[PDB]
Amino acid sequence: QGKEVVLLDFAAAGGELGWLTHPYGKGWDLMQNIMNDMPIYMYSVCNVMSGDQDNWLRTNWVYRGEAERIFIELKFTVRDCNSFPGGASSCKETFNLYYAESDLDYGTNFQKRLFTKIDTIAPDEITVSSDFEARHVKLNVEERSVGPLTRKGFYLAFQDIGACVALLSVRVYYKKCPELLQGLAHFPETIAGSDAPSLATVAGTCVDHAVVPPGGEEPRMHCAVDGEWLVPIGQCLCQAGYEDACQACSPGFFKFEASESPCLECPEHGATSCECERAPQASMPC
Amino acid sequence: QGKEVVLLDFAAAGGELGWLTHPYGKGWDLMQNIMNDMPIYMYSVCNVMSGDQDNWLRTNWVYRGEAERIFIELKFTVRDCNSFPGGASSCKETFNLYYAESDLDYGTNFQKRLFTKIDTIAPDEITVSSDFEARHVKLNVEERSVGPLTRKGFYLAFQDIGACVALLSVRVYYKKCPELLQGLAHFPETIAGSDAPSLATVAGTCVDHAVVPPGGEEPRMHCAVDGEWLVPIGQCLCQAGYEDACQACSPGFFKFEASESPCLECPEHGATSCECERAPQASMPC
Amino acid sequence: DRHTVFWNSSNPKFRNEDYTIHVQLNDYVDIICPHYEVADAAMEQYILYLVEHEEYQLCQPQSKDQVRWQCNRPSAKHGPEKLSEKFQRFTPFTLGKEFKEGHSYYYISKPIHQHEDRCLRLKVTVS
Amino acid sequence: DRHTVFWNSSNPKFRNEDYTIHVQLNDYVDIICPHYEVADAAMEQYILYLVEHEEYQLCQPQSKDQVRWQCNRPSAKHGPEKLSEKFQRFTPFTLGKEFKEGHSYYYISKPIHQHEDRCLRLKVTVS
Repeated sequence: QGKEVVLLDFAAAGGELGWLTHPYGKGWDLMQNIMNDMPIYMYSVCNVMSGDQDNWLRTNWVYRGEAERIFIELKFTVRDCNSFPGGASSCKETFNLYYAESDLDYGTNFQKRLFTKIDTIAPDEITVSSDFEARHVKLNVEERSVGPLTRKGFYLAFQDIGACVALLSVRVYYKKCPELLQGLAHFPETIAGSDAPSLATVAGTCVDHAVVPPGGEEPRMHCAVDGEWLVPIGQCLCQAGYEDACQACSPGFFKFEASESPCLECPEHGATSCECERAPQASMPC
Repeated sequence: QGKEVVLLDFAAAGGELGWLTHPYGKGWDLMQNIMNDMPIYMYSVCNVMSGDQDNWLRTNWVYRGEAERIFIELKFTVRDCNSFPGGASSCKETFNLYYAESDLDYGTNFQKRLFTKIDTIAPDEITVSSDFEARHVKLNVEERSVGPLTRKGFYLAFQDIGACVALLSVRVYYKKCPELLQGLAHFPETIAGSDAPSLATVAGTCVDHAVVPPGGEEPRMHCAVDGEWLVPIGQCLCQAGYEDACQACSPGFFKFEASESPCLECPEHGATSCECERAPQASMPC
Repeated sequence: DRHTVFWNSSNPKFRNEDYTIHVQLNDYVDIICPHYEVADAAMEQYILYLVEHEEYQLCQPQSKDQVRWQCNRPSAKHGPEKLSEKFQRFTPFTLGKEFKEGHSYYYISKPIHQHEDRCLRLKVTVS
Repeated sequence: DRHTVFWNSSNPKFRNEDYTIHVQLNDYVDIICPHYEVADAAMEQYILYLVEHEEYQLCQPQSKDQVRWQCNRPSAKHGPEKLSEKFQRFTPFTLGKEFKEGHSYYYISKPIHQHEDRCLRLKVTVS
């Protein structure tokens, strides 16, 4: 992979980050447990025996910036409906992941009708009754992704339909191919595209005192969706008199043309060549 | 004045913008009346006979951007405590304007302890009992300002202590001196400073085919807190052979040196001068 | 608390021309405009008027100074256009209305582009 | 609804070593840590422990696996550090606790840097 640019990170906010819940108050709730001797927070809902549940947890408005494809990393726990010894009829073991784009933050004015369903998130590890006494945390990881994003920003939403969920992390990020120095050329930081096969062709600019040889391919790189720089084409070589950077040859050493080869010694009489102030044809033993 | 850059505008949001209220639900409320045959919204509070009132209306998180001094334009109405024929003991005729800077949006996690008091806003026109039947709207205008701002963004807050207030507009903006073309020089858009006397000295870059004469003062402008460009110093003049832009002289016309003067005709034989291919001393009649 | 009112001809509560809602002080009346996602001409649009008993009975307004809200956005992206009236005893805004205890208030409609087949109206009574 | 508990030696409710709060299901207990704006050493800081009656009576914890929250931010910018415990019948998180009806739950303190003059403890009983 390449470089990730983090737009949202719930677990990094230290509880200080507050997400709207709809209907107001009811539904999801912020919890404060201790994990690995560290204070942690989480959003929980467990209205398994009530019915007609439609509990929305909406993250705050996220400035998209230059991001084309966002990556959504969720860390949550889900409890089995048979773990309730009482019996939950209106019970579910899933929640739906939504998103919405907007150029304005609506703050408290939340409208479900504006949210598009990303997926039905299901636990890979379901919390059974024996897990509580065993103090075993079954922490589920689900990565989803949305692209292309175009508006000024977005919201992520977690709509619950009557399940027992505990959401410990929500980390949204986009990828970039980093500022590279390769083949004596500079390639700028490039935003990774949205479409999975796509490769953006990035032109290179030769480093200080380096040149693209005549005939030789111009330095170019390809930026991948994951932020990787793939398939190098062309390169730069140190110009006449120069030999990871291009530095002038040491005295009594020279370089006639731009090439991979270093600066050779001066037999027998800077620098592009060594003067004799005889030879008919300026890199030959004069 | 200069150019204003609007960061928040409540009346432009068409009701779509929702501001947090604390305690949740209670306090301020969004209203929908019609004014000048136009649909309008407003935030109102009128808990004049309850007591122990501490009702916060907090705007959403506002990205500061490059802003150093923000300007806050409030349009509100306030009702007199003697307008209640019942008699309100815990009544007030003011509200307090607060602000808070943060690098993160806390969303629902509102903490009063983080807000700094800008001012005690009082009506200049107080709503008396006879005004309702008269359908007279006493719309109060109060401009306040805060600077210098430094964090990623801020919130504005309206804390009510038991008054009868209707807030129709909240418009936050910062000023800039616009991109200028003056004295054949280009001056970039400059953010106005925070300190009232301050004047940022802005260097000019001569327009296409214009030069700063030798000895002559280099083009400079001063940017004022209101966004005005004040006190012009220096200028650019059209270079040799050129005469609002610098254009070459028409054939048979010339310009020897850079000056205010235009291109003069060519008696008797481009252009910097006219060839004779006799004269001893190239702008004289050769 | 709040009372939902879907203002449209398809609401059977309007068919006997005597739709009446009973409210208590500090409560909201949510008048939900027609909303679609249908022929652009067939989309119902109304002018809501807060009026007096005379305007209610005759189902006709006396002046523009009675217009409450416009149901002019039937295919609105966000959701249905609504008019949320707090039945508050006191208002800081003069063009708005104060709702006294033991009184009746009346709302009347007028189609924006369509034809008036029946009279669409509502009576709100404060307890 | 919620029950505010200011966990500090200056609270007279702790002085008889029998501070008891009575709760109903789905309610919150807000334990407010000490907060200042005073000598940096004199600032009370505690380790809150959710424990059993034996640990309550002896006022001593048996293991770190009982530590509930830390009152380690006494001069916190935002405001007082709190621990908001929902007295919920069911939890989706195993390391957290389920609160049954008709049961008693116990909270105990330990000064982080200061000396233990008296025993600071609270009993929460579910109705």
